[PDB]
Amino acid sequence: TGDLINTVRGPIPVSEAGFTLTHEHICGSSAGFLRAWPEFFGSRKALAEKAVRGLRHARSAGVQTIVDVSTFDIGRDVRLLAEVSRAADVHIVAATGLWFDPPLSMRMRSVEELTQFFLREIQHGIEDTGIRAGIIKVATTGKATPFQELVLKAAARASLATGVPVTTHTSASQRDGEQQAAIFESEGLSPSRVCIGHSDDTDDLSYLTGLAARGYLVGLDRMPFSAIGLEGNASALALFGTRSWQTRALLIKALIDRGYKDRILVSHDWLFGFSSYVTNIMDVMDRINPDGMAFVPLRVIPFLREKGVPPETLAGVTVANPARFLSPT
Amino acid sequence: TGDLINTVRGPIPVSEAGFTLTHEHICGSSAGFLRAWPEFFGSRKALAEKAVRGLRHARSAGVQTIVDVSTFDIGRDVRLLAEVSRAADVHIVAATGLWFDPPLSMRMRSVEELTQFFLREIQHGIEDTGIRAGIIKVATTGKATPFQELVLKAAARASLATGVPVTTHTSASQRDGEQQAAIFESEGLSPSRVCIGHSDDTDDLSYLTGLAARGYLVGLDRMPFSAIGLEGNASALALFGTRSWQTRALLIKALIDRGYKDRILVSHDWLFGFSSYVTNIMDVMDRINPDGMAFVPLRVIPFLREKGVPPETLAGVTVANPARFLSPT
Ligand SMILES: CCOP(=O)(OCC)Oc1ccc(OC)cc1
Ligand SMILES: CCOP(=O)(OCC)Oc1ccc(OC)cc1
Ligand SMILES: [Co+2]
Ligand SMILES: [Co+2]
Ligand SMILES: [Co+2]
Ligand SMILES: [Co+2]
Repeated sequence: TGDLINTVRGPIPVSEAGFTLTHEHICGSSAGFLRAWPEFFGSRKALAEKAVRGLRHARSAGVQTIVDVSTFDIGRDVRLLAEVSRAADVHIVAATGLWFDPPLSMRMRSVEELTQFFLREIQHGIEDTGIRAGIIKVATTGKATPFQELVLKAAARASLATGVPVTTHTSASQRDGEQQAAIFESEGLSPSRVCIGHSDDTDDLSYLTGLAARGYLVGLDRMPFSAIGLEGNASALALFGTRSWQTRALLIKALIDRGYKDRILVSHDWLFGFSSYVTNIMDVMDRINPDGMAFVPLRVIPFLREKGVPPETLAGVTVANPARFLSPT
Repeated sequence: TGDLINTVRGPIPVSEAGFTLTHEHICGSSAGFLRAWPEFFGSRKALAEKAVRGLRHARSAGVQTIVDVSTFDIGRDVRLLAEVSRAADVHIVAATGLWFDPPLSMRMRSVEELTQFFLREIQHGIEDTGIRAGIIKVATTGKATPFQELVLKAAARASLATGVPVTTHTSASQRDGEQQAAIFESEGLSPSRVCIGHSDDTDDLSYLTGLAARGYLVGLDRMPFSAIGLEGNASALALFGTRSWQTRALLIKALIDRGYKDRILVSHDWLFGFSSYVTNIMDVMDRINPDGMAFVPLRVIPFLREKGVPPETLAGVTVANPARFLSPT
């Protein structure tokens, strides 16, 4: 069942979401960029084909649904998402909200104006497509800027009006989740509607269990990110960090071992094009992780099983938690 | 004729440009914004109708051509420009380049990459439309940021490869034109291919004649901008300044009186929608200047005539200078 989630191909039953990656991208870009300069990615056709191959690989590994958390300012192209979703037979949930690169036409807006924008994308549809967002993505990088405070409040308001969940980018090492939580709660948003993302970028379990104890979903969503072996590459070092995937994966077990199995969401933060960072970062990433969005089911899940995590628990994390999170509530 | 300029409706003879406003906008926005949130402007249809009425008014006052200097990051919508150009029977020259709000997908690019982007828009067409840019717009606001240095170099390179002119946003009070000139000349660009814009935002004739003596076009392009009478409106004060239109217009006469009649370009920097600033700034502007893009021919040109500027000189400034500037050279 009955409960429904909006995808780029229309409504689906919550129970058909199945194994769901909750923080992913088809393409990390900027508003209007794919339209104005598709050759940056070879071509739009090349980008789409690459995404379809990647999604088919994830599907073969058991992934049924991804949540593409690309906002307006990540250059979300909902037609692209629909095309690749259809071709790969993988459900894609699209996002509204704002990441940390909003243009002036967004930065000048009030909380009321931002709320109306997020509601448009959830309730009416994105652009002129009728495709509705199933999640609201927001971001801080350290202490929230004044504008980011408005974005988080607008996200809370839009979530409260629609039941659609909120998911966040954090600077995990700066413990952004604490302020994000304070702002969301100041708007009366339930922690169960919120995922504090990039939380596997830190090993601070005091911070992570603090959030989980409050009922937040903890997004351990950068599983394959490691610059181990690439320390000479400064841009890769800065973005990927120096912790292994096994170290990140251990956080899943750490939270389960501390009673928080129902508070965990697991993902890759992968993409098939990436224009908002250094040129050729996509080639570096594809070398680090050729499995792409199949990495979680192929490497992380078996690692956890071998460490003694029961299959029912792993099913709970990868199927039940996303279903509960995405189901408008 | 023989010489041709690209417009949003295709090629036109340079000699048909006629009375040309060289720094104008249909809509001041952000990449992807009109597509994602047209209701911000009432609707796309309302925006277009308003622009057509405004352009018809300018046309009735003798304006034949405007140069819409909206870049990618000003949210240039070339289909919108074509629609309103066709309906109003006013030629519109579109722009490539970058203003001061580029997203990360632009900010991360090298001079070589930016050059390729500007050349795409000039030589191939904007997005998938085949509409070609006839000018390159760039911006500093004080000393150039490192990225802005690259943008100015890329603009110079694209201009050199295509003959298409470069036009700039400055913070005039900070005399940005001097550094902009230094950067352009460092790339071997001819000053005659360059307009240093917003130059009527200052009365520093040492600065202005310094540029004109070097062969730069001096863009006196904010003619109707004044917050006189609106001093209680902080956002209007900051954007419009406290100098009268007559004070701005006097700069046209000052430069003519100093032998620089052939170095002057005159415009309004007007628009019919404006999302990159405070909400309702468009209503404030329409109250200050209901004549819109007819203000120059209706008010400025007669003011100059009454101050003794001969009609042939005024024709030279409003017709001959833009023709020479826009003609690829
Ligand atoms: C790689 C993961 O990034 P994210 O999920 O982006 C996809 C939308 O949240 C970058 C980080 C820093 C940058 O430089 C300022 C640019 C992009
Ligand atoms: C009004 C004239 O602006 P411009 O021609 O813009 C149209 C593209 O070159 C604004 C100035 C400051 C702002 O705040 C940071 C926003 C817009
Ligand atoms: Co992020
Ligand atoms: Co992400
Ligand atoms: Co400007
Ligand atoms: Co302008």
